[PDB]
Amino acid sequence: PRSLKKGPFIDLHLLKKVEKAVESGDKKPLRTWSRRSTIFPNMIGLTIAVHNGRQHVPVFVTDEMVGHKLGEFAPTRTYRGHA
Amino acid sequence: PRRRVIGQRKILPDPKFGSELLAKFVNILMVDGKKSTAESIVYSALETLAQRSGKSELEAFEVALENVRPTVEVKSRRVGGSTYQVPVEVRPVRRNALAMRWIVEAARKRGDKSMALRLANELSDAAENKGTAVKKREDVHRMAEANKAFA
Amino acid sequence: ARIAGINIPDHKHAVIALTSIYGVGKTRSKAILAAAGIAEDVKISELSEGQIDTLRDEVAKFVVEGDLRREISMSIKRLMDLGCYRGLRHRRGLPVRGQRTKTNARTRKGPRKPIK
Amino acid sequence: MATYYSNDFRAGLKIMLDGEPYAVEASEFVKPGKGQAFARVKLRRLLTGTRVEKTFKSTDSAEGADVVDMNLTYLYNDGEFWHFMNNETFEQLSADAKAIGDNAKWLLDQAECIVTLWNGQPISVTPPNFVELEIVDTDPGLKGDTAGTGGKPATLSTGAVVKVPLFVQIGEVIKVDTRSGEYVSRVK
Amino acid sequence: MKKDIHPKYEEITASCSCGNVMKIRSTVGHDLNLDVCSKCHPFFTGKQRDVATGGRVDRFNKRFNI
RNA sequence: UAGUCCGGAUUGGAGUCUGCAACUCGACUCCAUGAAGUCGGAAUCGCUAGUAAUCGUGGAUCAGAAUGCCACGGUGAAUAC
RNA sequence: AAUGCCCC
RNA sequence: CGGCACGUAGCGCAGCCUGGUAGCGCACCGUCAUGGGGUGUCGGGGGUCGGAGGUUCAAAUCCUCUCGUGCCGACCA
Ligand SMILES: [Mg+2]
Ligand SMILES: [Mg+2]
Ligand SMILES: [Mg+2]
Ligand SMILES: [Mg+2]
Ligand SMILES: [Mg+2]
Ligand SMILES: [Mg+2]
Ligand SMILES: [Mg+2]
Ligand SMILES: [Mg+2]
Ligand SMILES: [Mg+2]
Ligand SMILES: [Mg+2]
Ligand SMILES: [Mg+2]
Ligand SMILES: [Mg+2]
Ligand SMILES: [Mg+2]
Ligand SMILES: [Mg+2]
Ligand SMILES: [Mg+2]
Repeated sequence: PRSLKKGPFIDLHLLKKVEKAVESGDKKPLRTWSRRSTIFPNMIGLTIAVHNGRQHVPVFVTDEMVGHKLGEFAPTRTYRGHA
Repeated sequence: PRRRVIGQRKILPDPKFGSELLAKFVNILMVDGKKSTAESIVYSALETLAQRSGKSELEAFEVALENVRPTVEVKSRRVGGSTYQVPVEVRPVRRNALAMRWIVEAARKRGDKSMALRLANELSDAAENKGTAVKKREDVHRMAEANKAFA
Repeated sequence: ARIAGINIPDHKHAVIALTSIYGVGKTRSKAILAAAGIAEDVKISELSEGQIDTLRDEVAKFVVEGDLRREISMSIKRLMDLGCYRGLRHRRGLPVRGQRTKTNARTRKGPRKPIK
Repeated sequence: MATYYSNDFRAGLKIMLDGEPYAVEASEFVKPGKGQAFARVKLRRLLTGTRVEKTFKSTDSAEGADVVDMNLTYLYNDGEFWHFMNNETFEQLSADAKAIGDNAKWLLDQAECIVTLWNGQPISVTPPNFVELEIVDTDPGLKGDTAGTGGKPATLSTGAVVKVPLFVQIGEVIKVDTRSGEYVSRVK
Repeated sequence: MKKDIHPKYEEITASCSCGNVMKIRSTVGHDLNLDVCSKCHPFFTGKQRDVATGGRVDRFNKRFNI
């Protein structure tokens, strides 16, 4: 986990995008690629299409997701089973 | 080895009594190169043995070894389709060394509390002709006796 | 010999005795004994009842079996419902902290299941 | 001792013909056109254990016998006799040398072995198919130059001799099949 | 109540850490020491601390903010 | 003399550091948790003296990332008919 | 002087 | 047609009499040995009794009916 004194990390393009979203009050799927950003309270309720390699998986941010990072919710390998 | 006979290396006598064979015994007992630990163990066991026995540590140890020592032992050869078991007499130094080894192994086997206590019980029982070490001596003599037909 | 809803062994020293509680290890136990002014060499046998009541006070100041397992399970369940990576990992029963799974995952995968 | 007629008994019955218990193993009834009916029974002499062949006449017939088998459990041997017991009646019983022929080396103690008793008296004991036994004597196997499996002769705590692979030494319990007299596994 | 059948059953004192003494008839034989009785059990002041609901966004904004 | 004051795997929570950035995938720390394991089947490996065995230390690579690799010393044996 | 088959 | 004795793991057989557990050999799976294959050694897994209805506390087993496969003769006219 990142050091505490540094504060939580987030990409500035994602920051500007989510500010634009919350000021437009529009439910558009926010496409992104930053699986390293940390989910912020200002994103609760937003539908973020985050990258996983192949394509963009849509995640709906809930009150609980405020700690994790978008990579937690974009799974990146596909495993069905061995038989 | 194939080519040469070799000379034996010298061992300094034990510090407390100054005896080559007790030095050999503590060496045999040692593991991991913890000579100090082996020495503490063997001297504690020797102290309590002398207590139980009366007579001094040297003669107590010597009678235990006299009881555990083998005279003739066996070796296998696999002559034809059936393997053999040839009884060959045991040269002194070897009988002493493997007697000490049998004793320390019986001690490791015995389940008492401490290693010193195990070794002490083992030495006393061997001095009085009992215990797995002297039983192994019996078994060695018995095999050899059985296969005496070979020479 | 009975604290925080568990019976405690009565001959072992107080530190180990309190570690026998779920939610109290060695350092937490030493903290308990210090805060209650009880020595460590003493066993639960030969210990007055007011002392054991102080011990109960301290262990209640901490969080223990009932509350602890409820917290643990609620957290695990929160993960598994969130459905984050740790969530899927918990649900499928594989190492969560990032260990390898190509081999050597037997603590999470139990004994080996031969292919048939 | 209800008398049994030839075209009546199928396999399993224990007929008593000629002062001797038997056991019908198989039987073929024939009713040809124009002649007396008969049965070709594949009998089994129940004392020496040899299979006899008897063509019986519809009419020709024999009394039954009290030959029965159930699960007794071996207890002990003393002199020339072997004693066994039931687990549902706990009735004591004693056999003799004849009954235990070549199964002496297979029974140890507490083995649950089927026995055939006749006249309320055993005549033949069947050792459990697999018995766990310990080896009294072996030659320490040395691979030497062996290129094939080799095998090794090994006496057992009951006298028997079996070929054990190479490693079984002394004091190791093995498993042998009484039926074939052969090593199956070294029971750890 | 038959005579020799049933076990002994006498008045026994029960003292807890709540500071309440209780005269009870029971089969315990000797006296009795309690750790928790009814009136002291954390059952009426525990329904919140034994659940510990909390809130993650509150935890986060307390941890740090803009 | 106990699955233990052995063993530390696994997991929960909380942190430090490097680095734009530790989700996938770092290392380490604190609290709790305390699996398997009670000496290892057939088979198999290294070693003849400061050697084996055991105990620590350093270096290269490298921001971070070794139980690997390359070195260093401490204790220090058995046996070779 | 037990066993020891074969290599497109 | 009857009577009759079978139907049990991939194959071949036990068990069933005398109700409570399904066993044996080969095969099959994974090591080991070997330059590699085999023989061999060490370990593992697999069926629920052709089907249905009864008796029973409970049926592979006892009854009865069905399906399938073998064997015997279905003769004097
Ligand atoms: Mg003796
Ligand atoms: Mg011995
Ligand atoms: Mg800890
Ligand atoms: Mg890793
Ligand atoms: Mg132990
Ligand atoms: Mg480091
Ligand atoms: Mg265990
Ligand atoms: Mg080598
Ligand atoms: Mg050399
Ligand atoms: Mg090292
Ligand atoms: Mg190092
Ligand atoms: Mg460096
Ligand atoms: Mg060194
Ligand atoms: Mg060929
Ligand atoms: Mg006519």
